Amino acid sequence: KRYRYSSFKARIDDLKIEPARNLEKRVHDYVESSHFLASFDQWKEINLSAKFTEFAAEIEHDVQTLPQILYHDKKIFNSLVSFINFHDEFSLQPLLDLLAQFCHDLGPDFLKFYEEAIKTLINLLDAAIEFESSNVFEWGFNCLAYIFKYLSKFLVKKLVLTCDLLIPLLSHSKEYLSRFSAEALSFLVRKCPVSNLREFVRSVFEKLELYEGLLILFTESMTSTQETLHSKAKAIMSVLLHEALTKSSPERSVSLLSDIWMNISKYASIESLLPVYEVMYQDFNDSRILKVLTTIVFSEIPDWNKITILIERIMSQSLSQDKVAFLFALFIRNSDVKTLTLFHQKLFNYALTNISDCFLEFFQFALRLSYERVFSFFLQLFLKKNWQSQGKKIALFFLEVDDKPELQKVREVNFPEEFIDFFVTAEINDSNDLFEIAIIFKYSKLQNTEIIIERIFSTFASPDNFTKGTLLKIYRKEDDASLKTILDNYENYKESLGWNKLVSNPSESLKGLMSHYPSLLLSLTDNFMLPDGKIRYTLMILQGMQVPDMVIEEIPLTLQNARDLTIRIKTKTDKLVSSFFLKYLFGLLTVRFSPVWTGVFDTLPNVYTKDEALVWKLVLSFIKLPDENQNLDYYQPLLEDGANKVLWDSSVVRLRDTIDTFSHIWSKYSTQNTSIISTTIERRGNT
Amino acid sequence: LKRLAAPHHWLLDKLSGCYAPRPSAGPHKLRESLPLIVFLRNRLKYALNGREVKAILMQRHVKVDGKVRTDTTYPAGFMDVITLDATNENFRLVYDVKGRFAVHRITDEEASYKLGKVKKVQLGKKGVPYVVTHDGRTIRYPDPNIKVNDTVKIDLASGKITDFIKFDAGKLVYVTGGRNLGRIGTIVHKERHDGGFDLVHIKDSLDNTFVTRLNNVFVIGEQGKPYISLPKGKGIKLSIAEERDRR
Amino acid sequence: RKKRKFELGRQPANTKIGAKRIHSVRTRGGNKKYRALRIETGNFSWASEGISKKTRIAGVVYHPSNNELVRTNTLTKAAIVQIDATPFRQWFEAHYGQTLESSVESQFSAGRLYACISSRPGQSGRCDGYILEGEELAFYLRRLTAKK
Amino acid sequence: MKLNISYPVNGSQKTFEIDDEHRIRVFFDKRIGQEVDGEAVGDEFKGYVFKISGGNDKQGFPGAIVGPDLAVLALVIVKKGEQELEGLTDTTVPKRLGPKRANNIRKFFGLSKEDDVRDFVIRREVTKGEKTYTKAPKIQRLVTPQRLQRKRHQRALKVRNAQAQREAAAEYAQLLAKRLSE
RNA sequence: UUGAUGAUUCAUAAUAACUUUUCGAAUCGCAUGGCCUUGUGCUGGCGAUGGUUCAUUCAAAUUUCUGCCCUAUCAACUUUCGAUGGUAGGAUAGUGGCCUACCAUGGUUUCAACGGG
RNA sequence: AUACAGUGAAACUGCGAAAAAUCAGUUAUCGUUUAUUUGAUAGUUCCUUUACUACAUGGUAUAACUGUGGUAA
Repeated sequence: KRYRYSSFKARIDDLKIEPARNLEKRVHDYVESSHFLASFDQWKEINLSAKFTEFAAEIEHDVQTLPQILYHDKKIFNSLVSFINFHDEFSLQPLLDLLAQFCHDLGPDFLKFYEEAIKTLINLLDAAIEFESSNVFEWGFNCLAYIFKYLSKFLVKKLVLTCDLLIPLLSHSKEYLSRFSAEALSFLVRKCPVSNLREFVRSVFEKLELYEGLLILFTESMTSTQETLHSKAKAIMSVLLHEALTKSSPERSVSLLSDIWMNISKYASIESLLPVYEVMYQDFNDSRILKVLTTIVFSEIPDWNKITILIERIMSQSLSQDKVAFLFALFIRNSDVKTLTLFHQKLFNYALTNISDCFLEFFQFALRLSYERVFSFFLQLFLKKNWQSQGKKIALFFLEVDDKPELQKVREVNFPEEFIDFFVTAEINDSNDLFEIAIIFKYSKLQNTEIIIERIFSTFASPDNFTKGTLLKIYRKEDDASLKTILDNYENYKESLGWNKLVSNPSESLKGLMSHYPSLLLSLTDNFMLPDGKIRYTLMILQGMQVPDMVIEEIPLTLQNARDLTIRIKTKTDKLVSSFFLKYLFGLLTVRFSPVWTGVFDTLPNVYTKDEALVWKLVLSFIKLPDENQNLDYYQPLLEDGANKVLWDSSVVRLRDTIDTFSHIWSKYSTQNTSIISTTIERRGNT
Repeated sequence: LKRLAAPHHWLLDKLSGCYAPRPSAGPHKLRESLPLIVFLRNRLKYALNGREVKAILMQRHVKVDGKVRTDTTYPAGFMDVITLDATNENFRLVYDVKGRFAVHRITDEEASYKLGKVKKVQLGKKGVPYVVTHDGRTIRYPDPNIKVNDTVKIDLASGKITDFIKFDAGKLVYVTGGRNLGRIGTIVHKERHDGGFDLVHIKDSLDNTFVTRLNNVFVIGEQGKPYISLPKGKGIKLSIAEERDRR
Repeated sequence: RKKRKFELGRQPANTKIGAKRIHSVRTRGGNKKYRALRIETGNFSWASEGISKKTRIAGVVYHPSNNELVRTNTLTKAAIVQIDATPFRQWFEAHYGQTLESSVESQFSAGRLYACISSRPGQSGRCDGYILEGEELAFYLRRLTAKK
Repeated sequence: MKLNISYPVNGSQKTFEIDDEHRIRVFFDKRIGQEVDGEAVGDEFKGYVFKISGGNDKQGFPGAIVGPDLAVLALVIVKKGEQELEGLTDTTVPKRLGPKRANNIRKFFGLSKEDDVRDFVIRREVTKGEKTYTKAPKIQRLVTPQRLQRKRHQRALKVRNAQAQREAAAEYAQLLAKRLSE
């Protein structure tokens, strides 16, 4: 199977110049002592374009005998320029190949024409963008790289002039023109010596403010060798790049050098990095170097990294530093450096945000420094750890109560001195942090409930209730006072932590008829609270709790059919709970098998057990409903950015920047602590 | 797949297997067309075998009168152009003195258009006058002085008409089909029966008053100033015996 | 496409009135035909003023090639049928202002007119007739006397 | 007698093995889809509605009156009762493939036509041993950016063709005007 | 003030309806461009399939007439169960007894109809 | 690549498997089909539409598959 019919983009992405790796091409090194006559009389016999044959009819007396080439230098170049800028698509391989062999044959006398040739072929490459045929700029970039391969001996000073001529091919806002120009310039970088290279890169760093991606492609193809190794110019190209960096450059220069280090470390990655990292560390010993350190440590040497980080931390003490410490803790394999780095980051600031980023990256170990960070001295990190995963909460349970207990008693005293929307928000900001701090807090929470007698403040009272037989009497008092899912979780915590039945019982069938809202999680928590309350004060209720807690779709359809069959074969509390959970299954609106099974089993039992009222309630729930919980103030953001545009380092920087924006400031932290939201008020347009 | 008795002005080799190519449906008839297999395989010899002809057809190198027509058995018959983009070539295929399909190498400025005899002028739909031609290009809105058995000059970028040669007594003519093939000249007599068998008689350098069927003739232009070039001395068929007597 | 055989035929459509049914039949080369079977309605048109209307056909009272088709009430081409006369009477009253030719004004108050089938609903798919008027009306009144 | 009975609500089937030749007498003279009682045919289940469809004798053949060679009898469950038989009503089988059309997945997840679904697709999981592979089927008949671009191009194609045609008609009108004038 | 044909009731347009209904794109691969009302906003190319009607093409279908052995101890054949024509219809992609009704009683032939190998 | 993306079993689909007696020609199809190829070909589908609407595009009904068997092949 051949003749694949690649697309234009397929041809270009599979295309790459590398004229040394253009393997054989023995069409011109078999020189008949003139070399232009060799390529010319080969192309006159293989290709017959109309204007190429007219070009040969204009030129043919003036091609043979290399002294008669060198005498008639102007007319042949003016004819070649006229026909190239004529640019039929069919006559572009012979003209560009003749230009390449023409520069090969002249050499040092080509320099008078060198600044016309490049801009004429640049107009040709823009015309090839319009032409849409990959062969055209295949030939064009091959002839350009041949011009570089034959004039690299004399393009020593004028690298800045050839980049001034090759700006509209590095930066064109087309993607592939950048890479195709950049690897030819990269071959020209694998050339002219180190002092000219460093002054060239110091003169080209001014063009940063698609030039960044173009220079990234140029430096990457320069340092990169053939296969699974780095080139011989890498151990000096990294030195020239790092010495043109370090505060004698622009702003995005560290980001471009970091992207170059990431691309080279992704490409070579086996043994040639052992020759690059030595010169890189020896040049980076002289001192933002944290961006280079994060680039060196992100891509998965540890002793030298530890020594350099120790020198960096000492020079800093005598953000991006938190990101570098997070990456070192996530990537290193050294126990002594890690145990020293814990105390170093403790001496550093924003330890709560660093612990949040480190737990998000890799929850490794060492939760015993956040206790000292809290004793030195909050809300949102402990809130996210409390609402975090299973092992995350099991590790945050250690330093939940092990915080600054003086500050916890201070928060308890400031909560006992009650003030009582914004005051409830201040009470919630105290309550979520002081929840991990008995009867005194319970009576103060009852006083706060009586004083507040919005739904977020109800959930804050629920958070204090989850923080809590005196507690049973306090829960009876809150029952006398009786989001809602957090309230049902608080009721489950209260029933997990007689005369109360003689006081209350009403509430059982009320919670049963309330367990039909637009949240299966709220239905599960309400059924849990009803089961615990009916226990402390049943078979179909526990079966419905099990069946409400594609194979899951068929099993849930059969299970809801079985529970409806049992309720059809068989108290008023059980009847109301079965009808409300059946309405919850018919308005779950997230599994069509269950939403068919409930509506197919409901028309067998008795009607008018609040059935027409529940159906009218479902048909009238789409009338008018919205939400507006609370608000806060505003602050600033958008800092700690060591990179912009690369591989997955950009995604990791976006994740750490979003975490720092969540835990960023006072007003941002208040809004993000308010942003912890309850179950949804949803499921419209199908009920 | 019925073959081995082809139209014998194709001149295929007889020790070339058994069969012979079947021209598909197209703008011309069966035994007065010439498919691109017979063209590119045994008429100018650019490809050896028929699947290599299929390769050069599939690779978009050949276009008959404007567009590509990637097809082996495509009956590109008389008077059209074949603009081979590579080799800079414009094959117009015209007739010869003997009965074969002679080739040209047309300039681009003449290959930009083609011509052809009409077959009828009609009113198609919604009261729209449209003409046809011999190669099926039923084109709309002519000049309504177009008569039957007349030639229009198709623009071949669009399908418009640039000019037409309103034939009458005395404007330069071509012939096609019949045993008086490849002759020019239009001025002796103009016969018109009722049911065919009639010609505008011919006058040449030797003034040979010749006739054929009126279906077997169509026009080119003015006397001495033709719209198409003609191959090998603007074919006359004087005599081969007189040619070997003189030269 | 289009072979030949020696000698056979097919079963006719020989349509009736009442319970209109249309059965499509396969035609080689386009124009898929329709046999009307027992069709009860038809398109009937005035010749002079030129107005059609779909009208419930009452019955064929004359056939010029088989008398038994009038007995079986067969709707072929070129028969003599009665229909309703009321929408043509409605257009006549509406746009002439007469509110009623002589030998059709005498048929109006009788109630049902005479018309001629021109389609072939045994093969075509529909039934049309035009109301006879003029010398056709003269010879078909003579054909009514040939009936009686 | 082998009985392959299918419970289509749970999509399962099982073969029972039945005695009772005077219930084979009941199975005789039954049309395709007649009332057959579950407790009356079976001492192992109670009170259903069974409708026959067809049966295979020896060599497996497809009037409606069955014969005595009918070893295999196919039954479907119409009206379930309560009994949890371990072969018909207990065994839950999964749906092999989920929905593929856009409005079909909108009906299957109840999705409120402003959603732009593109995330509720039913994944399936494989792993060669070290590298995981999750696979999402496709969503055809879905409003991608391509289809309305194609509809836009169709509409503009029809309008542009009509524009060029009604330009050429006016050009022929001026040509007939000048042919009148000469 | 009108197209062509040797020739039209041709081509076509309008008129008044009937449409068990026709078609008038719910499709596909590649690039992703220009704009500014930065919205998943407006537009945009190359060409694969499908469809209305006309022309051409091939393919099929009948139908015209010129043309083949030995024969009159082979001269009558055919209308039955249409054999030969008309008229209307059924039919049929279609003309046409190809069939159905009513009317007429024909047709072929000695120059070898019809039959014999 | 959290709709899929190049690879492809199987299956659905699309297309194609069509002894004046024979004939060799000749004439017409203004007495039929015109599939395939080629060239032109079409703004009109809701407006008893503001208690304003499927078109940023709506519905089934199944193969391959999964499962139960027969069977002597």
